[PDB]
Amino acid sequence: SYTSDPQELQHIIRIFNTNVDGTKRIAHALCAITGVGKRISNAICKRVGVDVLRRAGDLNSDELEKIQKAIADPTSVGIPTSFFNFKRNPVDGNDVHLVSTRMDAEYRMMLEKGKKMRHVRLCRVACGLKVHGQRSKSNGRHIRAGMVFRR
Amino acid sequence: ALKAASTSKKEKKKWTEIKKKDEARKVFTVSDELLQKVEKEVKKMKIVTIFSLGSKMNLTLSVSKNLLRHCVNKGIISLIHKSQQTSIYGQ
Amino acid sequence: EANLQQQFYCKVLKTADRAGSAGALVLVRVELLNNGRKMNRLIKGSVREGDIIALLECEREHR
Amino acid sequence: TIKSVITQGKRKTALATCKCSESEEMSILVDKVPYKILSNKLMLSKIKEIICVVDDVNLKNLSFQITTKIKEGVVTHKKGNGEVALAYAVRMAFAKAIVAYYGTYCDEWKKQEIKKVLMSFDRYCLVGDIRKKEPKKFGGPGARARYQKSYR
Amino acid sequence: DEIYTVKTTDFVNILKKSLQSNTDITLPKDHDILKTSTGKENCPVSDDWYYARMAAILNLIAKKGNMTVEEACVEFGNYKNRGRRPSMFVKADEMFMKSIFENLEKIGYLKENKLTSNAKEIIMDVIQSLS
Amino acid sequence: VHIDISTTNKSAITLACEKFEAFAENFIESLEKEVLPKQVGLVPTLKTPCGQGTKTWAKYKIIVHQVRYVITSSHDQLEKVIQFLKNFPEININLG
Amino acid sequence: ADIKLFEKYSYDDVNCSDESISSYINLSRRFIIPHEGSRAIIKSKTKANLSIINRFVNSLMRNGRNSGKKRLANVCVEDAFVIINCLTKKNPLQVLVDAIINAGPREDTARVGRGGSMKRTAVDVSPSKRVSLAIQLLSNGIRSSAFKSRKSLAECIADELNNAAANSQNSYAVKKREEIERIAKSNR
RNA sequence: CUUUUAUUAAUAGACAGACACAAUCAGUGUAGGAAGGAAAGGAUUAAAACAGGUCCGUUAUGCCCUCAGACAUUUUGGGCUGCACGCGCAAUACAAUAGAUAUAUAAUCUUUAUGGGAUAAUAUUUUGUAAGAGAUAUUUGAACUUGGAAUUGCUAGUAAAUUUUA
Ligand SMILES: [Mg+2]
Ligand SMILES: [Mg+2]
Ligand SMILES: [Mg+2]
Ligand SMILES: [Mg+2]
Ligand SMILES: [Mg+2]
Repeated sequence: SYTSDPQELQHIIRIFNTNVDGTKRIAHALCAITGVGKRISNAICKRVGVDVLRRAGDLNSDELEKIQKAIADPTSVGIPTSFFNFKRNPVDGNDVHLVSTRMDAEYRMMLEKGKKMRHVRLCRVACGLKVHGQRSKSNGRHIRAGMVFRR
Repeated sequence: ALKAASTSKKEKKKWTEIKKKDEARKVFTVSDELLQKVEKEVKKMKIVTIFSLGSKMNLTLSVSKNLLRHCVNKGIISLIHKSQQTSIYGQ
Repeated sequence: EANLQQQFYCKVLKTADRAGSAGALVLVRVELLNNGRKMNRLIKGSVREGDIIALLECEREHR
Repeated sequence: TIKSVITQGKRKTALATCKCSESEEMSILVDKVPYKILSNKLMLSKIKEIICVVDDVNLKNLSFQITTKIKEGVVTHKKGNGEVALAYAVRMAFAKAIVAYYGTYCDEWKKQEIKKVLMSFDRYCLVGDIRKKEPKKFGGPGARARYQKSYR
Repeated sequence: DEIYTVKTTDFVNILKKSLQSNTDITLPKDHDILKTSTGKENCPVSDDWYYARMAAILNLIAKKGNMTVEEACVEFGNYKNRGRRPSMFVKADEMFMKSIFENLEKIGYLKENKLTSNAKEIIMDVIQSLS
Repeated sequence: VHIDISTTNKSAITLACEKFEAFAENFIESLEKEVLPKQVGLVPTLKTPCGQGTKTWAKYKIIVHQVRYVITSSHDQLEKVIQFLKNFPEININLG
Repeated sequence: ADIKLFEKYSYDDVNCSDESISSYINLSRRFIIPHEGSRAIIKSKTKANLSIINRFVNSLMRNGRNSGKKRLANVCVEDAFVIINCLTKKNPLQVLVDAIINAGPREDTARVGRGGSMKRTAVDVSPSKRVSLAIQLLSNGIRSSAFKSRKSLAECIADELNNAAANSQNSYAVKKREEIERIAKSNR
């Protein structure tokens, strides 16, 4: 009879140990996870072939397994390498995109090696000074200027 | 010795009430009974728009667009005015 | 439509002078269209000669 | 011969140059576009004003072709730049060619007849305007706007 | 030059289907997921834009004398925000219109700077198709 | 033979005209008169040699008048007039 | 063939029921799209010859982020009047003139004095001041009811003019006129 | 001196001219006109005063101080920009009168934090003897839901908003 709207949905989904949830589109609901932004969320779903205008509550579990492999292995599905965060990274040398649990663990590990080398651009990031060419006369008084994450 | 006025930086802080409590959710899915109740009521109603039916049947406006589009695919009501701002469904 | 019965109809004659806290009110001479009379009263807005002013109470006076 | 008059009407920076010519069908062309399919409806509505105040019987069999222009000095990559200003220019110049044709190759007693109607409708349909942008003076950002001062 | 006699949105809506069905054009490798220029924010919402833009560019060369590659980028520019400071004007991407300019010379609708007679009898069907 | 007049004041370019128009047009050959619109230089400058008082600006200017003749003639018919009609303050660069 | 409102309504068949207000109530200027281009009508001491529809859209482009837009005003007034026409089966211009009359305040007070001893006096209102005060009231309740709500600008215009003309007291400008007519009465 | 109407492009055109409002000098209203009341906007600019600013613009200058690793001049690095904190002038914002996309009303989406862009990482790259300097791809995404006492500017194409050369 009527098929432009699904019969029933779901609310909360568990993917990569974050609670992506809601009656949102697959482009907007996948923007909850860090490491995945609004450009790359639309870029991955066109390769898997699932339509963007589909609410994530109604979805088949076989479609979920392609999603788990694509974000984990982004060079297999056919993404060009320009979308990655670590393009030619110093620790390895090959292109890889970061997902939350390895993402934070790689970032703080980069911060520790600058403490032993006393890299003056790097150690100001830890206490919270502005590393770029800003003038600190009459701006940013009570605030801190390190690396910032939500929650 | 005319006037001596001093102010503090403690006065410039704002006072606000904490938060307003959250509201219950609207429905986002179509039921079989929701299919029937929209078609009988729209045939009575003369000028129909998007906000009007969601304010009745508690529906979000994203699912109410297709309910108006499905009704005009039948010969019940017709879109009588359209601009970039607002479309008007009438008879 | 019930707000229309309260009006009384009256015609201004001429302007006398301006008087107010900052000179925003004017004094006028006005006669009633129902019966022959002569009233003096202050009005807020700017008027010219020959206007017809709507008023609620017709019995109050100035000075 | 083919009788033709050409009249100009202009605004702040806009220019309009119509041309009347005699054809059996009543037609109005704005950049070789029929006027009934114009997108800028304000430009369409002002021509729709003059088509109704004088009768279409009097404007029976004439052709008008209209070119537009904007003077140099400024360059604008934005859309919606010269919408209103060109519409008042073509409203002015088109009304000029109507009384122009009735004065040269038609009876003169009919010329002042429709002239009185539009002049009672609007005196400024046939004459240009004076108002422009006032130049900026130093010490402020605008013409009359002065910079905000503070003493404490 | 009777393209003025019809609208612009209806001339594109019919001609873009046959521009798909010709199947004589090459396309860039990732034209599905990219921005049209650096001034734009996101990728276009339409599933097809490489054909509809080719219908749009055929309006301009028909109404005008000659259309180069640099004149195409200026008509499709954008006004993007650079931050707290006010906006600035950018132009379109020169690489995407290059393949668009190459495909129509690979087909034969246009030559060196003008149009061919072959594309002219295609458009003359279209104007009488709408009316 | 494009020949031009470039001056600094209006009064000098006027008296050179009716002397040249009678001598060149009425006697030998035809010509064309052509006057160009003026070109203005603008140097907005601040007045005081300090930054103390109320800041005022001044605009200086310099104007150039241009009148050009376009003549096609025989060889010595124009060149006799250069030696004859040389006026005192004005420049007249002649391009044969 | 005569000039119509939007080629759908007519400048005729409307009439002002109030006698005092009818002089500055203008109907002579006819516009398919309400737009003005005369220097002579603008630069004038008198405000009698001004179109009411021209005065109504000028109360739309109000805030500083929204100033300078007449195209966005002309669209939302068109989608407004079509809903008023079908719902009421009236001329939509007829409910307009009943909206100005009912929401127009009748008399107001004046405060002369200072301090805890302040004299209050009740005076009357000129018809030129009654019109200008009435238009400013109506646009305010529109901008309040449509600021942070899913009602479009076209929707909130329609039920505002229908409730104010019908004296149904659930509108905005009728409630604000209720207290100011009460204040001038008790101060007398 | 600039803008506006006309036409031989350097010349006309406006005078409160006309009528009315009881005198002279005026002021206001209607009519004809491109322009009606200093046509609109600028520039020039009395006597006289200030212990106002300027010896860090001057091969303008009096007195004083300094005399060859000079209180001269040249070369290489570092500064004028630093960070607990008070103040003035400004640019984006707190969103459906909106955002993305586009054929710019083809069509579609977001129906409340997809508004907002600070801070920061990786990678390509421009100028320069020399980058914590400008530009590009992807990610991270703060405060902020209209602001206490108080106070600045503005009467017509003015305020306000969006663009544009040197
Ligand atoms: Mg001193
Ligand atoms: Mg030394
Ligand atoms: Mg020295
Ligand atoms: Mg600025
Ligand atoms: Mg955004």
